Amino acid sequence: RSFLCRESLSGQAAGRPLVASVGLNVPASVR
Amino acid sequence: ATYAQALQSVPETQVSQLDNGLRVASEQSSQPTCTVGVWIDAGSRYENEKNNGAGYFVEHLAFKGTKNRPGSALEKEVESMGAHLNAYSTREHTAYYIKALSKDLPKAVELLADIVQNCSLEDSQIEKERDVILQELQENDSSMRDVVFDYLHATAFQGTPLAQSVEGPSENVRKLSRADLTEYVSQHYKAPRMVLAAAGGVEHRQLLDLAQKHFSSLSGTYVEDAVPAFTPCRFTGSEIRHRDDALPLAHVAIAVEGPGWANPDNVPLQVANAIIGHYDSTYGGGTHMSSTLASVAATRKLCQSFQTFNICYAETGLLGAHFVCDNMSIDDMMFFLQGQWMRLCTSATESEVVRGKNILRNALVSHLDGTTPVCEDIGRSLLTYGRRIPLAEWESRIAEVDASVVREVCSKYFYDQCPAVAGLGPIEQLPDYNRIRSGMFWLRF
Amino acid sequence: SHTDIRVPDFSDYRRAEVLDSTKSSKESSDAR
Amino acid sequence: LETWNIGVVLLFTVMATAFMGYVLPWGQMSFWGATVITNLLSAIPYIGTDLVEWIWGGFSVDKATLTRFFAFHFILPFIITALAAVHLLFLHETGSNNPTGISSDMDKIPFHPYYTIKDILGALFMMLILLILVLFSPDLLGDPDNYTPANPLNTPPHIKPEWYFLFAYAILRSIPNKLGGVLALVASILILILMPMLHTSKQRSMMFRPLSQCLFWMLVADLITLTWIGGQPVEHPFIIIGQLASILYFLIILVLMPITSIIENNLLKW
Amino acid sequence: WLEGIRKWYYNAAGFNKLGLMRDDTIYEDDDVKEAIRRLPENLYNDRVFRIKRALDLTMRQQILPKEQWTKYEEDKFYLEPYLKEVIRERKEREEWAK
Amino acid sequence: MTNIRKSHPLMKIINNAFIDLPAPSNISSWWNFGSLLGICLILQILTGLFLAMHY
Amino acid sequence: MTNIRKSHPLMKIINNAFIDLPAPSNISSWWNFGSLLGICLILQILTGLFLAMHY
Amino acid sequence: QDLEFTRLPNGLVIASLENYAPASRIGLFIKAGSRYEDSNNLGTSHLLRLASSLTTKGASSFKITRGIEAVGGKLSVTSTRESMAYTVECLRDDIEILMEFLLNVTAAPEFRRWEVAALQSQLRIDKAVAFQNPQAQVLENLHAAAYRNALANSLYCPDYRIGKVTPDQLHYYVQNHFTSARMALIGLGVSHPVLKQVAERFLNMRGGLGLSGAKAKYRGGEIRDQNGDSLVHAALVAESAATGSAEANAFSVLQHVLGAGPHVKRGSNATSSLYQAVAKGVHQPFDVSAFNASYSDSGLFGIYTISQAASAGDVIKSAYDQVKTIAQGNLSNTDVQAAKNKLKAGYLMSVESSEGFLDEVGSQALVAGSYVQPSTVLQQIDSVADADVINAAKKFVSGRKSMAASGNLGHTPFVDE
Amino acid sequence: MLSRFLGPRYRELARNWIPTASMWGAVGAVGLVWATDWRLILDWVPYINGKF
Ligand code: HEM
Ligand code: HEM
Ligand code: HEM
Repeated sequence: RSFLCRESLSGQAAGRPLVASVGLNVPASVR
Repeated sequence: ATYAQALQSVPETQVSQLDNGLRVASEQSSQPTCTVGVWIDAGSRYENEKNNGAGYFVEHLAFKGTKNRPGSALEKEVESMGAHLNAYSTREHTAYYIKALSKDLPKAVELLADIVQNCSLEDSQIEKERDVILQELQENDSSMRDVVFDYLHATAFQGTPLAQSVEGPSENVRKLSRADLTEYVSQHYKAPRMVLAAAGGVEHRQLLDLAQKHFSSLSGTYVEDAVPAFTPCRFTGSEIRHRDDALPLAHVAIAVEGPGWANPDNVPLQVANAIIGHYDSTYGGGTHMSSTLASVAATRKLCQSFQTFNICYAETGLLGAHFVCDNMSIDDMMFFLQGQWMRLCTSATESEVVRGKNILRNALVSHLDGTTPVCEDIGRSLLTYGRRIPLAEWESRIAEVDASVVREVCSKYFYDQCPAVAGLGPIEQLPDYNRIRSGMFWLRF
Repeated sequence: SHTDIRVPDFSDYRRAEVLDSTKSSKESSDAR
Repeated sequence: LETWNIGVVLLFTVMATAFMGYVLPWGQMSFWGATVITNLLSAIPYIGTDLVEWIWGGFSVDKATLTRFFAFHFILPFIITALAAVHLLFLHETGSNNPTGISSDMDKIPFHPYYTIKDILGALFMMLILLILVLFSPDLLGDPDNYTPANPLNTPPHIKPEWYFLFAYAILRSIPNKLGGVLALVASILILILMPMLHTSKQRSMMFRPLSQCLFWMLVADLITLTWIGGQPVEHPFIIIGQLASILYFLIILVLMPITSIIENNLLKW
Repeated sequence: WLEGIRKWYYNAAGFNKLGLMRDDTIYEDDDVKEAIRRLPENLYNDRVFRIKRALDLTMRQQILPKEQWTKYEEDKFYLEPYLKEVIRERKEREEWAK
Repeated sequence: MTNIRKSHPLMKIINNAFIDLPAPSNISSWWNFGSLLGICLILQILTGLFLAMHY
Repeated sequence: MTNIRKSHPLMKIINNAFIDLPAPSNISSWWNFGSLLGICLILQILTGLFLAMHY
Repeated sequence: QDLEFTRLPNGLVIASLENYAPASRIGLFIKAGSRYEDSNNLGTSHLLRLASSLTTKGASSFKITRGIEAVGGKLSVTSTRESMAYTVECLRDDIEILMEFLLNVTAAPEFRRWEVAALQSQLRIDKAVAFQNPQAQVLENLHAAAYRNALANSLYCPDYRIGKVTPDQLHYYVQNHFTSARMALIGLGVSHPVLKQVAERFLNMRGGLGLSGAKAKYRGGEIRDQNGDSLVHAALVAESAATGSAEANAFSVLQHVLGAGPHVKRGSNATSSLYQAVAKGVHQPFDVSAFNASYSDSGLFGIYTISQAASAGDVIKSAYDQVKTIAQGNLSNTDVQAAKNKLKAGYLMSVESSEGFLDEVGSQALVAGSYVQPSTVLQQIDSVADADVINAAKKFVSGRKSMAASGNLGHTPFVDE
Repeated sequence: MLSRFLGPRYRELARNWIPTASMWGAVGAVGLVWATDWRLILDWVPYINGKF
């Protein structure tokens, strides 16, 4: 998504180390 | 402790109702946290073409300022106790929920009372908020799944309030003054059409007395006489194609009329939907998934991601699928996806029906994990069904579903019904509407 | 801008029964 | 499978076209073979008699049937050509099979510089044989009685069809039950349809299957025996020899070959 | 005894004369094709070369000298495990579809 | 700029049919009969015509 | 697994020539005659053959 | 109705809780991940994470997929830089079948050559999908520019190893890092005895502590890449403490004093000192948040910033100056109380979901080896004083830095300034 | 072949398609009687038998 606003951009920063996850019937996720 | 034993041990959903009409509903557990929110029956459905977009604007300005808390002070109270305050507005419901500890319940309910009631709606903040929504409109334009679903709603319920998008056209948002919003608040944020929900370390008696001492000022009247009624929405099987060859991937959503929140036919159809399944390019199941469409897509690398949906409104819904695939796959899935539906309309084995029942049970029991999903479930169920459906009842209705029931309900909703196709991107290969409608019926059956 | 995409009125070509806010698309589907 | 089935269709069409063509010159053999062959359709239950009167265009092979067969013999070869084109299409979708029976995708050569000249040589040899036949002994494969004007009031001493049909005609003569005779006549060709199903050997060809090789040559000798039997009249010992040959043909195709292949795989650890 | 009959049959089959191994002569159905794809590279290369040499010999209607004939004892069984596994997987799929 | 052999439609069909079609190397003489059929067919279509012209 | 209409060899030709052929959406009735001629051809091939059986 | 924490002689810790929930989740947390990847087997962990459905010893891929789907259960392999967490969820009446499936997948794989060759493309697909979020690239380059080795290794297979991860590498990784001592079996919705039976039945084959990885060294470098994105994603960190120490809790409290993550949707982060400090300054769309990463042996603490390309130099500067103010003793006790309340809520709220509780128990078992109830965690958080936060800020400011950036870096400053 | 197609769910599919296949066969029978003008059957249908 394109972000061009403070409110939408809020929360897109990271404060915890990156954590990937893949499944068998669930799409890939990251945090 | 078997599955059945656990189901009849889930806490109940004690429901009360103050004199003004505000329904208080809680669900005690042992967690030290809680999730308390107010589920109003506002939404884009209750909006005329002149003021479409009022609900989004009101949701935007809800947390900005109040009469009691002038502004950022409200945010300070919310953050000081560690609560996360959120709000989601849809085409039918609009809700505010605070995620906070059990000890902060008296304060959280007060905060929700202030927002839903004594909202400032300052003109300066309205002007500031006007641009933000406009930017968010372009952001949503970048969100291709969302624009495809809005195309679905626009082309399916054309000429009805449901076709209106939640955010509103980027012309109404540029003229929505304070006067329009105030009528929205005073005409939709009423006590009878409100559910004060909470879940977690919440005591139903505590929630009731907090509601009595805070939300008592809520009014149930409708000013002079104006009572916004429920307008039934027609479903006009149509198609819309916004072909933009620059877009890397093509999104196509096709849905037929599904039932409303009533009409228990949802339970069979969901099972049928679970039989179709869902796929994404990053699954890992590969050419082994039980779902025939998923296995074919993985084998031939057809699509990037297809998902089946059962969007459901008060009297009608959009039941169908939405898939994202390259330019030279759109027709092929139209062959397989339709080819899947008719199979369930003509020959649904008991084995796959059992599989769908298990998938549905897993989905229901997993979706109700955590205080926030439970609070959302309570608030949504009290508005849609009028009562929270206990999981045991869900289990019984799922158990009554078998192969014959799925076949009958699919043939009643899928077979020979005009669809509501909506496509975006390089959708040249998308079959013509006549081809899709022809694919909606089988010449063998 | 996608919110500004409104389907043009088809009341000129629409077929008798399906011409109102009333549902008219489930009960009259069989007739048409 | 597709090319084989299309080939069976082509075989049926070619046989019908040749039958009509042989009817055309209106000799004694022509007229009487046409009557004998068409009268088989009277054995078909219910509709059968009507069918004959339909094809005869009347009550016997007569003026109507001659022109009808002329038109059909004219049209059919173009249908054969269309089917041959479809056949080549189907074969090209997979590619030819080598004698060894194994996929030869690694040792493939262009068709033009090699197989065009190979086919030119083959055509030269076939032209040699055909021109020898036409120029030196034209009435070698025919029957002299075909050089007599067709007289419906008298039959030739023998009623035999063309040689390339005798193998099946003998089968017709094997079963006294006329309907059974017609059914066996049709099955004698339709067996090729079932042939792909009966394949039980792990290997594809017969290059490395000596037992199946002896079986195949038994089949070829059996077909030759049926062809010889067809010419001779219905007398001792041709009757019993014909029954033995007809039984052995289906026994070899349906039973002996699959069982031989089953023993065959077992003889090679698979 | 039986193994003598089997050796006689291996001699009379003729694929030893072409340098072919037993598994090179098998018909390539879907299961066999997938098994061949599953083969390790070093086995696959030898399989392809042996097949190509055999096709060459049959094109020129010749056989290898008697010394370079695949002996019955030396006839390894490379494709057998992979084909067995493929057949097992297909049988599992069919049983689940049952 | 291209071969009209492999770009012209009819010529492309002919090329893929019997010019550049990949054929097995070890095809024995028994396969020639395939064409020996077609040639016969052509001959049969030819002479029969000149027969139907006086029959 | 795949649609026979677009995977079968003969059906592929039929599909690409009569079923999924992209034709202009504004061709007037004058473009119908290409069909009629073909149909007429069939009829001429048909009736004439039935004329050949008694001529 | 409580949490038992048995430990086996092998080293396996079986933790089980019977909440009598309709569903049940069983998670096997293995102390294996990117940090245990040498310079030759990079990307092996990513493939192992993707190889959660390959043909195992006693269960083929088709059987695994069909059996998990018929019950409708889910099988995820959530992984970090220091631990890989297999997890299976389904109805409590069917948990045994997928327990067998999970145990076959984690303790007896085959890694057939053809299946791994097939998964090689999924490696690239997953890497691209995960990298579509800019935070992934910057967070990866952050570790690459901060740690010399160990934690520097990426969760995603490097581009040059896509198509080269041999099955032998996978077998070595399994029978070197999946030993009983470095694993933990956690169960929610299941009883302890059955968990013990399946443990001592399947996981007992592999024993010992396994091949131990090396320590992490702080290189303190920069990895700056230009990728055309208008938004600049900068991240400036410094060597914080390691989890399980009072300094770790001090750094965690400092994160919330600085401000991390919004609390009011479409809000302004009034209490967040970073957001307020940067707001005085750039009047453009942006975001700044404290960033805390706690690992076994080391850890990072710093600032993550999304900003416009031109204004980035200000946002990195101004926000940094804010931390300087905290280092010089400008932290009122009220902000300390607010941060402690936010931290306590955040911890208690991440154990809300059953999956969240399962992950918390798995992490506690793997790192420490003993369960700690939330009350003790809150007590430890309250034990943090202002001087500890003020330091923590001194340690962040007066230490070697590590910067990772992205986007148009025309105006983004370097770590030297 | 027949080993694979002999299954519980396979007979169940056969049962599902029994009505459609059977009355497709009825369609074929009626069409055959009509096109052929099978007088043996058409002599019993009330209105149509008046044609003969
Ligand atoms: C009208 C007569 C026929 C013509 C013109 C014809 C044409 C051809 C041609 C030219 C070939 C390629 C050359 C070859 O492999 O022989 C061929 C291959 C083939 N034909 Fe025919 N054919 C005819 C009849 C038949 C018949 C009756 C059958 C069997 C039912 C048949 C089955 C095959 C098969 C199986 C192949 C492939 C051979 C292989 O791959 O080794 N054909 N056909
Ligand atoms: C499929 C290829 C064909 C075959 C196998 C075939 C076979 C025959 C046979 C066996 C005869 C009888 C020969 C005899 O009198 O002893 C014949 C005659 C005849 N055929 Fe054909 N024919 C074929 C194609 C054609 C075609 C295409 C035509 C028309 C152009 C045609 C026209 C005739 C005519 C007019 C006669 C009568 C002349 C005569 O019998 O000598 N034939 N054909
Ligand atoms: C290209 C398509 C055709 C055209 C334009 C055409 C044209 C004609 C015409 C104008 C006549 C004269 C009819 C009369 O004066 O009564 C005729 C007669 C005849 N045509 Fe054709 N014809 C065609 C195709 C065929 C075909 C394919 C056959 C053979 C199957 C055929 C067989 C005959 C016969 C036997 C006659 C003589 C009987 C009669 O005069 O009606 N025609 N044709």
